[PDB]
Amino acid sequence: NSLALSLTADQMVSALLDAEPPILYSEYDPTRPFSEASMMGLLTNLADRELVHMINWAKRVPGFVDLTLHDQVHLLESAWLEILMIGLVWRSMEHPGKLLFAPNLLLDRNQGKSVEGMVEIFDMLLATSSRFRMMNLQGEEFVCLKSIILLNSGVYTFLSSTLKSLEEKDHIHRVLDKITDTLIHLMAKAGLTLQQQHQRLAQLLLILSHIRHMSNKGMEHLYSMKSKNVVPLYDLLLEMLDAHRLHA
Amino acid sequence: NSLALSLTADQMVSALLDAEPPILYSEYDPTRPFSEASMMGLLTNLADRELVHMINWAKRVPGFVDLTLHDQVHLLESAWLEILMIGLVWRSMEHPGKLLFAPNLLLDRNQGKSVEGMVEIFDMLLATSSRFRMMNLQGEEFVCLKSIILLNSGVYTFLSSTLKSLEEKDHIHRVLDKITDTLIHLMAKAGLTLQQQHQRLAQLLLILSHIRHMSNKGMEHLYSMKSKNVVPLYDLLLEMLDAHRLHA
Ligand SMILES: C[C@]12CC[C@@H]3c4ccc(O)cc4CC[C@H]3[C@@H]1CC[C@@H]2O
Ligand SMILES: C[C@]12CC[C@@H]3c4ccc(O)cc4CC[C@H]3[C@@H]1CC[C@@H]2O
Repeated sequence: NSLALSLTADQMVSALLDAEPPILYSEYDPTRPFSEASMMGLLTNLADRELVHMINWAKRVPGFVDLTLHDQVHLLESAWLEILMIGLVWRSMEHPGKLLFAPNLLLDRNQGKSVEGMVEIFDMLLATSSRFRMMNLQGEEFVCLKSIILLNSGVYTFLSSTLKSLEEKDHIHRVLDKITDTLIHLMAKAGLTLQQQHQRLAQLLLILSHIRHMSNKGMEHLYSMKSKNVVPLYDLLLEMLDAHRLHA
Repeated sequence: NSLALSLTADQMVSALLDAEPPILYSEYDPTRPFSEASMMGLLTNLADRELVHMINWAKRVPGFVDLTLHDQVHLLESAWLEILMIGLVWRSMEHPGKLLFAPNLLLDRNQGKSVEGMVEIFDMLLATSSRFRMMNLQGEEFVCLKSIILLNSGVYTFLSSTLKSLEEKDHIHRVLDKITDTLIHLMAKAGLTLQQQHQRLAQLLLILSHIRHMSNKGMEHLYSMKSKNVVPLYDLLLEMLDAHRLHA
């Protein structure tokens, strides 16, 4: 019984849409040459800035703040990259063959070749973008999916069985069911038949497994550069996630 | 129009069930000590033997042989490990805390600690097994899911856009929709309401994203041992997949 399981389909949608994060710009001098900037440095700087905003977004996803601090952290540490990728793919949907990492930063596959291992990832992201185009993915659907990833990605890795942990997983699976009801709701409204509904649902959810795959590939690349000497992501997340209530 | 898109739910189920592969045994001398055998050597030998049988299984999955040789190969090269894992998890469903890799080879997490990186994977597989138990996963559902993985895992990585390739992807997405219809069918029969249906469907499909994750982790481990000097999996698959029609 909470301000999460009570909501109706349209309430969840509105909640998710209003919670959407902003679209950041790549930080580079626009009046200066380009073959000067570090593509990676740019992508990394952008991701880091977006993370800060991803936290605000998560806290506004119905049911998320009802969880424990550490559970909230685990889920984000597990899904952060997939969340960034789906957003990226969503933005690029209307730019065939390009990835709109930022309004002032559109890259085609050729531009991903200046870095080892990056070209493969760019092609998977582009292919995902085309898939969405093909499916005519809607913004209402996009938000549900992105919220689904936040909750589902790290739910199978809680290396705990305490009573509290069982109550936590139950809650998560309950919220996910509500998001499922919403997606179906959004489809019935649209005019899709019942068959087309369960079919579109499957099609969308199965894309999530490819997004997971892209994150793993991305984690591999990321983890090959940085070294075991940097505040482990867990902590940064914890610091930003464990906020006080002073700036009332 | 083919012996695939024509079938009815019960026909697909029967097809999938009758096509099930056999349960192989680990090859080791049962009358000899155990701390003697190579855990990895055993797991690798088993997987290799199962692959041979996975090919026969795939060829019997409705719609699979209508695809081109190379497409059939790509899909298997992409999903083989996930297929082995789901099967493994399915077998272990009635053995809390253990992984029944084979009837004569049951291992708990302690036994996975004799090898670097393996303990993490054992825990993800065990957690998946528990999840299925919890969901009371049915054998009819299991086969649909395993078939879904075969078709969905590598469909987003066909680095081709020829007309033939578009016709190939269309076919795959059409078969997948049929498997979706089957799953729903299997649930309505069971007595689940329409809400519980789309909800159970979501729950099952979302598990597939975790199975993908386990494969990536497994591929990382596998790829860290063997060396770039072994008949690349593509070829073994091609050889076994490109069969003649002489043993009529
Ligand atoms: C993490 C990487 C840099 C940042 C990239 C990014 C940065 C911002 C964003 O919104 C999405 C993505 C998706 C792919 C990410 C890349 C995968 C490999 C690279 O290390
Ligand atoms: C591929 C590995 C050996 C074979 C293992 C196996 C072997 C047979 C099988 O039916 C399932 C699995 C799942 C995990 C696999 C392992 C993941 C890491 C290891 O290299």
